[PDB]
Amino acid sequence: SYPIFTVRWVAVHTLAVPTIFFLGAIAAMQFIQR
Amino acid sequence: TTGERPFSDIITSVRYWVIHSITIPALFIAGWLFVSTGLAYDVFGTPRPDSYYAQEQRSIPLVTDRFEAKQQVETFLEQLK
Amino acid sequence: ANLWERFCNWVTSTDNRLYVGWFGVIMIPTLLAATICFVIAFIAAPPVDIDGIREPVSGSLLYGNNIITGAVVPSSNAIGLHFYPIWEAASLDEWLYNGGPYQLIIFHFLLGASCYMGRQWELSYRLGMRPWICVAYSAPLASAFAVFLIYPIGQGSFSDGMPLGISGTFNFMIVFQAEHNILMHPFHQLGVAGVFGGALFCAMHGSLVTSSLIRETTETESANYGYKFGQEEETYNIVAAHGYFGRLIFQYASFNNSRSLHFFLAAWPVVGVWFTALGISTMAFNLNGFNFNHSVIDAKGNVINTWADIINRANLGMEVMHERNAHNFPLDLA
Amino acid sequence: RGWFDILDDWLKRDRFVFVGWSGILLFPCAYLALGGWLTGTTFVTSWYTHGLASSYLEGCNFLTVAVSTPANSMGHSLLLLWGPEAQGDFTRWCQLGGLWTFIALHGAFGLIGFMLRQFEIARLVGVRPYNAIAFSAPIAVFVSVFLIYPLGQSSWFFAPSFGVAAIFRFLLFFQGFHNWTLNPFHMMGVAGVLGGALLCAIHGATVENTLFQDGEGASTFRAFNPTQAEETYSMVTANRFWSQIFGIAFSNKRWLHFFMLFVPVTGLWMSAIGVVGLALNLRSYDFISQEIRAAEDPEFETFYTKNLLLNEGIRAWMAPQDQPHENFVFPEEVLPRGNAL
Amino acid sequence: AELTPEVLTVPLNSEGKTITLTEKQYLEGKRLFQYACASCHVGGITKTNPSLDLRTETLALATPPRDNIEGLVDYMKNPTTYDGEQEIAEVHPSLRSADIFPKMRNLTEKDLVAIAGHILVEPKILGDKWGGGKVYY
Amino acid sequence: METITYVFIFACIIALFFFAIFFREPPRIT
Amino acid sequence: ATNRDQESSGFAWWAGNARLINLSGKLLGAHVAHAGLIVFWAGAMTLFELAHFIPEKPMYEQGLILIPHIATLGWGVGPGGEVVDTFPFFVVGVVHLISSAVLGFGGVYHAIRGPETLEEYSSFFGYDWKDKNKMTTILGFHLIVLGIGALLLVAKAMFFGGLYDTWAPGGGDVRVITNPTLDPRVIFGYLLKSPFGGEGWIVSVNNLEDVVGGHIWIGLICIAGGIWHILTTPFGWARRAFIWSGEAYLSYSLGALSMMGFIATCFVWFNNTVYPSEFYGPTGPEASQAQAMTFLIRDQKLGANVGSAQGPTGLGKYLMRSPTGEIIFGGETMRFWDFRGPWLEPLRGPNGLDLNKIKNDIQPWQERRAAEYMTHAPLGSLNSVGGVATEINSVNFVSPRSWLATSHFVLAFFFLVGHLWHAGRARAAAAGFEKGIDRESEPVLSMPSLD
Ligand code: CLA
Ligand code: CLA
Ligand code: CLA
Ligand code: CLA
Ligand SMILES: CC1=C(/C=C/C(C)=C/C=C/C(C)=C/C=C/C=C(C)/C=C/C=C(C)/C=C/C2=C(C)CCCC2(C)C)C(C)(C)CCC1
Ligand SMILES: CC1=C(/C=C/C(C)=C/C=C/C(C)=C/C=C/C=C(C)/C=C/C=C(C)/C=C/C2=C(C)CCCC2(C)C)C(C)(C)CCC1
Ligand SMILES: CC1=C(/C=C/C(C)=C/C=C/C(C)=C/C=C/C=C(C)/C=C/C=C(C)/C=C/C2=C(C)CCCC2(C)C)C(C)(C)CCC1
Ligand code: OEX
Ligand SMILES: [Cl-]
Ligand SMILES: [Cl-]
Ligand SMILES: [Fe+2]
Repeated sequence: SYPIFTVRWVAVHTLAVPTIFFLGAIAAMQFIQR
Repeated sequence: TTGERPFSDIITSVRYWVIHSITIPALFIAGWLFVSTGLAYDVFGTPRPDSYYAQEQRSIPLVTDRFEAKQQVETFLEQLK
Repeated sequence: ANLWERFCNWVTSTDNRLYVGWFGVIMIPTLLAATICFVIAFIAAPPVDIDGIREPVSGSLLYGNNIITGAVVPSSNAIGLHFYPIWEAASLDEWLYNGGPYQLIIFHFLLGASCYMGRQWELSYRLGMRPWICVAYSAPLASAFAVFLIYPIGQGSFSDGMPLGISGTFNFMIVFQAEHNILMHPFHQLGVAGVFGGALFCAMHGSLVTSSLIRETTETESANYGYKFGQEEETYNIVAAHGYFGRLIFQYASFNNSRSLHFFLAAWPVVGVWFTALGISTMAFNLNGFNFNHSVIDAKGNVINTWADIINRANLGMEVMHERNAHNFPLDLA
Repeated sequence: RGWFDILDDWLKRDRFVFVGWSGILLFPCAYLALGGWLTGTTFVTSWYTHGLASSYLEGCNFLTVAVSTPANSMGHSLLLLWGPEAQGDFTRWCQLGGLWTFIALHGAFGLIGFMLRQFEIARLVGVRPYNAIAFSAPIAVFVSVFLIYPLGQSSWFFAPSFGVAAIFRFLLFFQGFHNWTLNPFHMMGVAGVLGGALLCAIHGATVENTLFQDGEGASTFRAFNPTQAEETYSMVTANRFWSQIFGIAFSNKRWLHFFMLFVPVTGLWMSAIGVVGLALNLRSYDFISQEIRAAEDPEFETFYTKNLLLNEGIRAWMAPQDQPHENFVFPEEVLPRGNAL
Repeated sequence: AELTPEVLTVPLNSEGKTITLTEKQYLEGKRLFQYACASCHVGGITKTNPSLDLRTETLALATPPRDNIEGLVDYMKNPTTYDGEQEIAEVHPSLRSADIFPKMRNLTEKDLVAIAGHILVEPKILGDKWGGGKVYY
Repeated sequence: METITYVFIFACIIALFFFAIFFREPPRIT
Repeated sequence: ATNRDQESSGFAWWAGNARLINLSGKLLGAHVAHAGLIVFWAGAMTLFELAHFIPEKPMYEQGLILIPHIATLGWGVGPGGEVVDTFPFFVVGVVHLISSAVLGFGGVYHAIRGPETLEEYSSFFGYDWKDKNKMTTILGFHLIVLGIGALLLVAKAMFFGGLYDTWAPGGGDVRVITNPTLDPRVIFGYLLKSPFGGEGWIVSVNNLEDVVGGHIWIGLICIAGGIWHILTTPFGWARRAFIWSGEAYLSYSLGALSMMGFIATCFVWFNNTVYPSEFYGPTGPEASQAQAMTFLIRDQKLGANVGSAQGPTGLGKYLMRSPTGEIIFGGETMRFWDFRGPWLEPLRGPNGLDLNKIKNDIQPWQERRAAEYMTHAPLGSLNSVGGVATEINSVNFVSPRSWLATSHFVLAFFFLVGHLWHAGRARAAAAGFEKGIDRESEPVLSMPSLD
């Protein structure tokens, strides 16, 4: 019926995977103290 | 209208959330660990709050050479150690 | 009919080359008075003591200015917000020295521009069309109110209103940045996105319609002659334009409804300019842009400068030099 | 036929995200330019190039983060990762500002690929390439500001840094040092941008208030069909309205939309020309006639002479921290100050 | 650099003895300084009298010398002019005049030592930026 | 000399407004 | 039910509240539910401010906007504006908050369970927008309610403790008003004053006698007007000059609220009588005038002759003349010479600031007040960093006057846009072309060409 892995699948995850990874890193930065 | 599976049918399916309720939090945790373990500092060379100045200095370790630039940065960091 | 009804028919007549209307009854005399005074002042007005410190600033062409440096100078700081018409001065010479023409021009202009907006509704009613064009014009109108009336009110003097000149405008922008940090204010940033985005969409909509024009002319003649004034058929293929732009990005990011597309073209720059007009109006009451000066410090307590601290060094340079002779006390509170 | 026509078929297939031959250049360069900026503004400092913090890791917010230019001692070096300055060291490459050239160079080629994408899709669809022609204005602006201008100066250091507050510093730098507001090429750019936004608002508002009643509901958006032949708004009523309100009005719909292209594109091209001048410090800083008169007559004052006093205050108070490689040491007694302040 | 005990070591009195503060006392004195003093003494200057700042060199030349914990705590109780000739409790916040300066009512003896310590530690960290004015911003 | 030049250019623009409005090409519906 | 769909009503989901123009029952529930939201915020915000309130510091250092309104009515404060009892602040918050549940219950009922139309239930509460008699009667009822509300302020000032008077001798105190100003030459004189500098229109009211006297007049006028509109119908000239529809009536009130919003902005920015500076902080002019007096006292104590001190421009460094001759403060604060304040008026004589009182009568409490107001000038950043835009982080302060002025100017502006939007549409809908131009009857096509 529908394919799972397409060019659209790749273009979506090339942006989504680092975005969530970056959001986790910046979230941890809010608890850094000098 | 093209050929791919519509987004509305994907994000509302059970199989999608069986996978992404694990991958999305895992990527979130991996980014957290990248900071909490201090790896982000060493990978990019970003100073820690205690690594901007020496204890009794108020001068900026500014790079002043082009081809000796790598050696000046390493000289600056050794002064803090 | 009697004389009054015949006059009412002429005022609201749709056959006049330029529509008058009841809003036009106020607009025409006030705009002529502001225009005539502005032309005379820009050419021949003597210097006026804007900052109330007996330091007259030359603004007119006959007194050594060019097009770029000429201005009608705002009224004296010693006047403040006081009403200063001609008949309140002992003579026209006193009136000219203290910046009288500035008040006459801005007051007649702001009123004539307000009736210009109402005139836009009135003709839309006489012609049987929808009436919201005047709503789009309220965005530039609100901006003129901010720099000519609202900001003087909050600061307490028309001497801090925007001058009527090219270089004088630049003086207004620089002092505003030092005393309010308007660049770091979200409303000006929304105004930049309104004017940048508006120019983008203007060229975008213009290029897409031009790209999808239906061939009606020869290579030895302008394509504009392919459209006749008043023709019923549309002159371009929106489906072809949608097919191109839909593939430039992705399908669902392109408009296929022309009414939805043209409403978006109106909403984006209008709303963005409303915000930047409200920015000047709220900064008139000293609710200024973000202040991140010395926000980043190290473990010992040394300040770690950011780009915001560099902006503050530039702001300090504007602050200590503006109106170099007008301050006697350490804080410039207005 | 050979593998070329086979690859050409696959690259031009109708998919959710069109690829094409231009995608081979566009997609990697646009992704690396975007990913370079997000990586730098999150983790990378500017401490050794500018003496500044500029990442979320250091405590900066969205307004203050930036990918800063390399140090002035680097000149116009390409700052290749394998180049003689970084010598393959990724960490040192970040600390010396290598991400700025990485973003600027990959970004420059990404813009080329996107403009080629506009050409490639227009040809396959069968429309005129006026959208690609219009995109020349953002390219000329990018090239003049981020490439031509620093190449004329001492180094990449004085190019604009990729950041919100850093661009603001760039704006103020051009006022105090270049008197950029006095430049008629910027003034023509201002008229093109502000004029473009005016045309955008007034055209969309005119169409939305001259619509034909093609439906029964109060929501007029539904009363349109993208395949209909008739116009959806009245050009005649719109022409009559503006002829009586403003005196003149459009009468040719094709000229109107080309004019909407012409105004913003020409405005940006004019300001790009002015920036090329400023690359060589070829400014329109002064009016000689004003300066001769003001020098001999201590009572001659205009808004022009008032603005130069402001530019002089900007330069003296900003330069030591903004140009730290110069070791500017300005004693307190030499700083230009007005009374009290 | 860090906030070492050497930085947190300030003179106790005008005789010679010193005292080493804790970083908790430093952060407490900073919060209390912003609560009851920064409205006039932000950055170590004085908005209503810029001729007198909070620099250690200025406090050392006051009469009595205010460059120590004991001098500052006594000033916060019975403030005087720069020459010690007139008491100015009616125009400067103090415990003696906490009836007309209600923010001084909540300050205990421990709080005064914390505020005094912050004033002496801060110039050791910021240098000429403490009490220097807008030139060093 | 400069003043006369500035005012002369401005006056020509005002005269052009007069002709562009009252002596325009009349829009005709074919 | 009714409508709740595009095809059934004609409006889209983003204009769905317009589907209630002809559904009087559900429309009543909307207004009553929204009324509950207003009383809820008033009660909740007061309790929030009370929980975060510290009596030892001034109100304007704590971001309070509602408690200063209660203190101005004379509750919880004593001489000098110092808080002496926080319980009245708690009572106001609880009563407003509890009352929101009653309005919320009625709003949800009338909009969900109640009848969608009231015209079939009761002929008294039912209404049609075209009924010029019923509309004026409903207007008259609410005019009476507004009239009694203004008399509640009078009864409080005259019979239930009084109001806080910043002009009272001794630095301010709560005072009962026994002689309200009833002279129409004084009350209506404010309406005829110029809105420009030195006059200020109604914003210049500087005594409680004029405030409470004006609310007596307004109270009677509203009650008289309410009785008028109940017993009468609009005349011929009024019914030919107005559009009579639901959206038109909304547009009229949008213009009114916008007008009142701009007036309130200036009121909180300039007036220090009904907005006492002890609670809201000093005004813009007040703080600028306080700086001049601060350094006047400073330099005179050092021996300077402030009367004869020539400044750099030639004007006096401390004292100069206004355009009409009054001795005023020097420097840029020359613009603010119309400022009047309880800490400054003891220094004024017939010709303005009296030099003999300046050299002999300045009191420590005046030097104290001027230093406090100078260092609390209504200037601050969006993230609440007090001081000029070039100040460093340290002081967490933004004056309540700046918050109240900026917020209500934004709201007033958008309501003016709301007036324009809804008034233009009301004209078009009443005439029959709000949905577009009829292709078979385009008016311009039947008009002669302009040239
Ligand atoms: C469309 C693809 C594309 C393009 C145009 C660029 C372009 C660029 N990149 Mg990028 N890059 C890309 C994809 C791309 N990149 C990808 C996918 C990655 C991830 C791995 C990177 C990772 C990357 C890094 C890490 C760096 C760059 C850098 C650069 C710049 C220097 C390039 C250079 O010196 O190469 C020289 C040119 C070539 C090597 C091409 C030669 C090909 C010829 C035609 C083959 C035939 C001749 C040849 C001699 C024969 C082959 C055999 C022989 C070698 C033995 C330039 C702007 C540098 C930079 O920005 O510095 C600031 C840098 O440090 N890139
Ligand atoms: C002040 C805000 C406000 C209020 C009071 C209303 C009120 C109303 N709108 Mg509107 N609306 C609003 C904002 C508001 N709207 C906004 C912002 C939008 C844009 C998104 C809309 C879009 C919209 C559309 C498109 C439509 C309405 C309709 C309605 C009616 C509801 C009909 C119904 O049965 O709902 C049923 C709703 C529910 C069953 C959901 C539950 C709602 C309840 C009331 C929540 C109560 C929560 C509360 C905590 C309970 C406390 C109880 C306690 C006091 C005891 C009602 C008169 C409809 C209408 O015209 O009806 C004829 C309609 O078609 N509205
Ligand atoms: C101004 C808003 C408003 C309006 C116009 C209406 C109008 C209506 N409601 Mg509604 N209602 C409201 C608010 C409102 N209500 C609120 C806030 C609630 C929540 C308690 C309700 C709860 C409610 C219910 C549960 C019902 C109605 C019903 C009705 C209808 C019959 C009313 C009747 O016969 O009068 C009756 C009038 C009275 C009994 C008068 C007594 C009420 C007063 C205010 C109390 C006494 C106060 C005292 C005099 C004040 C002393 C001074 C004090 C200020 C210190 C009518 C259409 C009924 C209906 O439509 O049936 C289908 C129905 O069943 N309403
Ligand atoms: C806010 C409450 C309110 C509202 C909405 C209305 C609404 C109405 N009243 Mg009513 N009225 C009210 C309160 C109210 N009234 C009160 C309290 C009283 C008692 C004093 C009256 C006494 C009253 C009488 C005696 C009459 C009305 C009439 C009317 C109708 C037409 C009014 C009109 O033309 O306005 C527009 C106003 C005008 C055209 C006249 C003003 C024209 C000048 C030139 C404009 C000046 C504007 C000014 C510059 C801006 C403000 C500045 C000012 C503060 C100095 C209308 C239904 C009339 C009617 O039809 O009878 C039922 C009528 O004859 N009213
Ligand atoms: C440089 C480099 C590179 C590359 C890298 C990359 C490619 C990266 C990427 C990266 C990425 C890719 C990242 C991402 C991130 C993201 C983020 C961080 C996001 C965020 C977001 C947010 C925050 C949002 C928000 C919002 C908005 C904006 C609006 C609406 C609302 C909201 C809230 C949602 C390599 C390897 C070649 C090597 C060499 C160097
Ligand atoms: C219709 C509708 C709507 C609307 C709704 C509304 C608007 C509602 C309202 C509601 C309301 C308006 C409610 C209210 C409530 C209230 C309450 C529920 C209260 C309670 C209270 C209490 C319980 C308290 C307690 C206390 C006390 C007494 C003391 C102190 C402590 C405390 C606080 C705990 C919507 C839009 C959603 C949707 C659509 C439809
Ligand atoms: C409380 C108080 C007071 C009093 C006040 C009063 C007594 C007021 C009054 C008020 C009033 C007594 C007001 C009035 C107003 C009016 C108006 C605002 C009007 C309007 C009008 C209109 C809007 C019109 C329009 C039109 C035209 C013109 C034409 C035709 C059409 C129409 C009708 C639309 C005082 C200050 C002593 C003190 C404080 C407190
Ligand atoms: O006037 Mn014109 O500019 Ca507003 O701050 Mn103050 O005053 Mn004056 O100095 Mn900055
Ligand atoms: Cl200036
Ligand atoms: Cl001053
Ligand atoms: Fe169009």
